[PDB]
Amino acid sequence: AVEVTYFPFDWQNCSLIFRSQTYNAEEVEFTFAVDNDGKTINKIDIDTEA
Amino acid sequence: EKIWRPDLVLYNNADGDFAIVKFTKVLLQYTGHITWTPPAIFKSYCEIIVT
Ligand SMILES: *[C@@H]1O[C@H](CO)[C@@H](O[C@@H]2O[C@H](CO)[C@@H](O[C@@H]3O[C@H](CO[C@H]4O[C@H](CO)[C@@H](O)[C@H](O)[C@@H]4O)[C@@H](O)[C@H](O[C@H]4O[C@H](CO)[C@@H](O)[C@H](O)[C@@H]4O)[C@@H]3O)[C@H](O)[C@H]2NC(C)=O)[C@H](O)[C@H]1NC(C)=O
Repeated sequence: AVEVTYFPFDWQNCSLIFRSQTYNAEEVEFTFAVDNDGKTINKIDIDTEA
Repeated sequence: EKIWRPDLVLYNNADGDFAIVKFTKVLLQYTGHITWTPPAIFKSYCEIIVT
């Protein structure tokens, strides 16, 4: 949903929501992957090569 | 796709799909109860009054 108020000098908040289509939380759960240092990557990963 | 299902159709479909095309998995309980919650995009005719 686009907040138009300050368009074209605007900033947006776009969601990406991922879930299992079949399984509930008791059957399949999620955790964030950890980096080479063991730090939780709780964000969209950005590889500079790609 | 492996089981009998009701053949639900959107009777007032305008130009989209008439029935479910996304055949997601069903949850089957030991009592024989089945829950099936497919997604769909419904394109339905609606008489628009523009007065
Ligand atoms: C970009 O968009 C995202 C998603 O919309 C925003 O993140 C959400 O922000 C809202 C606040 O605007 C968060 O909602 C708040 O969550 C607080 C924590 O409770 C939640 O988490 C616990 C975890 O155990 C749950 O049990 C609980 O049910 C909640 O899910 C609440 O304390 C806040 O309560 C306030 O609002 C409610 C009404 O909504 C009132 O009833 C309360 O009294 C109180 O005033 C609130 O619900 C939401 O959790 C965030 N989602 C996330 C982070 O995933 C970003 O903030 C946004 N970024 C921007 C705009 O910069």
